[PDB]
Amino acid sequence: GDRINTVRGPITISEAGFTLTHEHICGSSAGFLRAWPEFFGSRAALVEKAVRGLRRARAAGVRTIVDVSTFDIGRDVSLLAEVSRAADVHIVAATGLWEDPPLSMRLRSVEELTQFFLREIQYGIEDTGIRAGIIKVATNGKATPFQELVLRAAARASLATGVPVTTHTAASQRDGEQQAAIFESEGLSPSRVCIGHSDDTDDLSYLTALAARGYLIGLDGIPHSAIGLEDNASASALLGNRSWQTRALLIKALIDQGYMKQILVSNDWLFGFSSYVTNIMDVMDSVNPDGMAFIPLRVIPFLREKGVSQETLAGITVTNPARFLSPTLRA
Amino acid sequence: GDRINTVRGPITISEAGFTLTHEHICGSSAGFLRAWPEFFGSRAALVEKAVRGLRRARAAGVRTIVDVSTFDIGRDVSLLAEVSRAADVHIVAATGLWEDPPLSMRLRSVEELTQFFLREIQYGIEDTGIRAGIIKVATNGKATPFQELVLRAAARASLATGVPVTTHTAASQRDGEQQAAIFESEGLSPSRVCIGHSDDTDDLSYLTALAARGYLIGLDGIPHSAIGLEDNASASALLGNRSWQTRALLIKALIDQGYMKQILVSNDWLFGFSSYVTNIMDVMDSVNPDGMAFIPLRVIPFLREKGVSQETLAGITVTNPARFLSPTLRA
Ligand SMILES: *[C@H]1CC[C@@](C)(CC)CC1
Ligand SMILES: *[C@H]1CC[C@@](C)(CC)CC1
Ligand SMILES: [Zn+2]
Ligand SMILES: [Zn+2]
Ligand SMILES: [Zn+2]
Ligand SMILES: [Zn+2]
Repeated sequence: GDRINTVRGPITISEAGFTLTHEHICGSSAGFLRAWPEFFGSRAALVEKAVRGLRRARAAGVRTIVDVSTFDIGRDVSLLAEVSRAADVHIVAATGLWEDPPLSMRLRSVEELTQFFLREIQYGIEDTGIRAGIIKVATNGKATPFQELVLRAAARASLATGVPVTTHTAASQRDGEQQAAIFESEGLSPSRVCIGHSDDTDDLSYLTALAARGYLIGLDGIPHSAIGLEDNASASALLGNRSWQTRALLIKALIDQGYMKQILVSNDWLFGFSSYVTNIMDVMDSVNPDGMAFIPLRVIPFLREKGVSQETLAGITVTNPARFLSPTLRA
Repeated sequence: GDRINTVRGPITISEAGFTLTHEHICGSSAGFLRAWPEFFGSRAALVEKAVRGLRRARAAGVRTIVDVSTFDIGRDVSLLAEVSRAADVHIVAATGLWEDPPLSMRLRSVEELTQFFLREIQYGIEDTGIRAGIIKVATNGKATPFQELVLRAAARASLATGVPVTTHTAASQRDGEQQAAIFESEGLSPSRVCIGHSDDTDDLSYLTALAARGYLIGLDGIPHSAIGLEDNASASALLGNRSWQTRALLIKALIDQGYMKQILVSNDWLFGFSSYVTNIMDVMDSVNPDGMAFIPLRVIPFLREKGVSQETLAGITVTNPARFLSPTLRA
């Protein structure tokens, strides 16, 4: 309630400022950057690209990003700390598990997983001493048996520490409904949970049913769109064919329904991406050259033109992330 | 043809001596030991157990083990080097991919995979400078599309370097037949390939069909048996219900069919095992307290009693591994 853990140590709530709540320095796999840095050109090339991108985001007003890369996204907190220092942008790191856990995770019990998540929140990630400030989980449709354990362990870790949970969904399958059911069965307050990738759907009944019971709604992929690349099957499968304007208008829709305090907005951008097809990063950068600066440079002015106030947008980009991230059992 | 790469540098062929060709210091997942060492008690506890085990194996006559842990078994070559130094046992490290590759590997092309395997053989693993001396691959039944790429890339890496290939099979599904077909389609000599876990089957037609075309036969799980633990479903699923004597007699069978020069024998032991059920290591150590010393302390005397000569067993445990491991396009 007074401090948020970043990769450079605790910061005060007021220090977080304008915060992107779902981003990645690098979307990869555990051990991969260490074993095959040439996949990204070089580790130094990846660092340089990330620092340039974060510096441009800072110039556009961003002060903090939440890197929601887990163990199995290949989160490298030493890389995050290096990039954070060079760009003067706070980075909050994550624990949890995404959609690609290895056997040594997939075989674990709910108690074992809770110990692992608590390790990364309360003690440190690997031998770095850097502590996670958020817990990331994932489903893609109906939860697998192991994913049910992950969601329950995430709830237990959050209940012990006050650190929030943020989720990956297949939004068009309404995953948030089952995620909410499992979280609530463990006693977790919806005020500690962001149901993410929720801008992947236009179903207002699904989105308002989550918001009505107190969940935060992660509209976190605004620039993801393959409009202009129908020839590219893999880019279309990843990014979808809805426009960024269509995604951004969901922010206005939820404001107009009274949920402005529960909206979290982000780009879900990356500076490297080995867990998808080769050269996807080049395709993505062609779609959105602004990178993580897309939200402040393009989405905020778009919503202002559509009649959203500056005050409301400041509440969504500053006040809501601080309330979400500040450790508490009830926000 | 003059040197084998180990985790402590090149060694001469004569230095390898008595060699176990399929072992693991730790069966885990990429990044896992770094992120959650408490799973093994501690990293220091794992090191200590491995050093004690390898020292007892050395006292029984072992001079070299081939650790066939890949990237996705969580191979940590710095751990291997530490254990090798302390126990005075050479350790050959592996490249390749086993049955649990992450997305950042599963999405790669045959050319990309060949670059990665060549990196670990020709340049070094991670930033350690330690070079792999063998390429490990896997199927469990019919090869997945990606596993076909892995087998082809393994063949290409072996054809460029002379380093051999060793495989994981579902032996009762006769995987070696498809593996051989794919290897031969890339032009790889069977003399550079060991079809492993072949002691998991009693099918002599399958085993002699591989040996007849020149493959080495990996009878590498001799002490794996759950005879005595039918109450334990997970141990029975892993270890099977055939006795170690039944597995060991396949060595004699292949000798009696004229294949003594193509047999490779090992324990497929480990000192930690996070990629299976919790406490499996305790169950395994109860079944086989000799660990990696099981082959020299129990299998060699058993075969001598069954009438196999000391000379023949020395050829299988010293001559065959040296011929297999010494880099060449044709052995
Ligand atoms: C933020 C302020 C409230 C409105 C104008 C809705 C009354 C939305 C923008
Ligand atoms: C090794 C020597 C050859 C035999 C005796 C078969 C003639 C097997 C043991
Ligand atoms: Zn996601
Ligand atoms: Zn993401
Ligand atoms: Zn195997
Ligand atoms: Zn093995």
